[PDB]
Amino acid sequence: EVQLLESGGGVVQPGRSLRLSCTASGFTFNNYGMHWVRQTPGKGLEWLAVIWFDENNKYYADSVRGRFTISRDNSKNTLFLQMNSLKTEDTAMYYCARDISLVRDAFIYFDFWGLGTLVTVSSASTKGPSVFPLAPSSKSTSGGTAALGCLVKDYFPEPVTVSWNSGALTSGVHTFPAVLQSSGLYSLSSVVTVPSSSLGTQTYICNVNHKPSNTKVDKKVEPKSC
Amino acid sequence: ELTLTQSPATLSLSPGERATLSCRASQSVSSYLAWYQQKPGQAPRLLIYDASNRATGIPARFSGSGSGTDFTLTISSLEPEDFAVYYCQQRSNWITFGQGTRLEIKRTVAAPSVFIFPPSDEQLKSGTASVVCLLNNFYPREAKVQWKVDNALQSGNSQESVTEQDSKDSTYSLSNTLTLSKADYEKHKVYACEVTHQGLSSPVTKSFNRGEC
Amino acid sequence: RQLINTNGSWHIN
Ligand SMILES: [K+]
Ligand code: NA
Repeated sequence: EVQLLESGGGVVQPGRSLRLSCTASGFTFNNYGMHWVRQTPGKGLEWLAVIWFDENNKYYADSVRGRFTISRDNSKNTLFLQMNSLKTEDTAMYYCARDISLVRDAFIYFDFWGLGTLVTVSSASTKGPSVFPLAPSSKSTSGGTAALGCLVKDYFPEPVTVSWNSGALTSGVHTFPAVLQSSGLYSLSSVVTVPSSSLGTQTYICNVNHKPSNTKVDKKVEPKSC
Repeated sequence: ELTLTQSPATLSLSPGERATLSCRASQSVSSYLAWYQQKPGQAPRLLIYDASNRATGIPARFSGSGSGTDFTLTISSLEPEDFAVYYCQQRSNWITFGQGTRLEIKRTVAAPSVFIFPPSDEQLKSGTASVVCLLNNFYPREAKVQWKVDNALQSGNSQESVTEQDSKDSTYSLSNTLTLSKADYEKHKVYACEVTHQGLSSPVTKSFNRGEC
Repeated sequence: RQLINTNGSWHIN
């Protein structure tokens, strides 16, 4: 089967360089042109570079020309993207993609994509989250349902994992996508809705694990008298 | 500089139905247009190239047409897997992509349940204050949250995050967080989050006073 | 073969 395997993602400081790799299997790599394309939720998909059959035959988007270099090692079936002078704006998911490569006369279309490597360009230091309760109240219950949660604030880098009652409570849990704050740190909330009657008699604990910092927290969330 | 514009931004359909998607170019790209599907947390998948050609193994239920500046993808007999984002791409001049069309599952309107959370004593003790407004299990996806501090409409001090459409009930949930410094927070008395949504006849406001709940 | 880009336009030789 056709396969494109990308290097694992991580953090790199502004100004520094980073080389991504993508290794092909299950087809004759030498017979295909290859591309790098990146994606952000804010700016969408952006093509970056192409390398054709001959390893010296390359093109680049105006945005990265002279900063990025694409290359290929056919003996190792590997495609590289060398990124230099990185800026925070280069933070993105980076995909390698195979060109359709003249099969059925077509070219400059991406017929197979890797899963992507997430590159975070940031000067932030590794930091564990502060966890704060989002307390429920009998005042705030809507139609017999109460909401409670934990705010997981000021951590770096992504990701954090949140569970409730060690994984025992899954129904009605929503853990929101993280947002990057002006500080360069991330924040998210995890919430759960429960029957308003269970507030006094049921214990609710949010378990936050931040593996990039190897950090763990168990936080009991209790009702307030409002 | 060649721009591709996709429409509709969002399409709400049910499995078994037909979706019609459009891509318009700022100037002619001849037939140099492709369509991709991207399922959440996965790699894009090439559907159509040269405006109307199906990629190897792509079912005929994906059908592309058009030329010049006007293009269409139709997807017949929608499958559960098809609810995803679709992008167009041109290769007439360099390579650019449209901004995507989102295909989601239609269901009946459900108004959000709205909850407001004052900052904890612990957080305030740390020097900042986050006020969290939660809108739970609503449909459709469009919802608006307006913060008011002592009744004054707010701008620029909040961040919003929405879940993916829920597998179980096809609803969405949303968190909107107002972040203030501790002193700034302590300078105002009434905090309120005002919610508008299709399922609500008039806006819903949840509020609290500083130091209370 | 060879991929040619001429002011944005793609060609094959
Ligand atoms: K170039
Ligand atoms: Na970052």
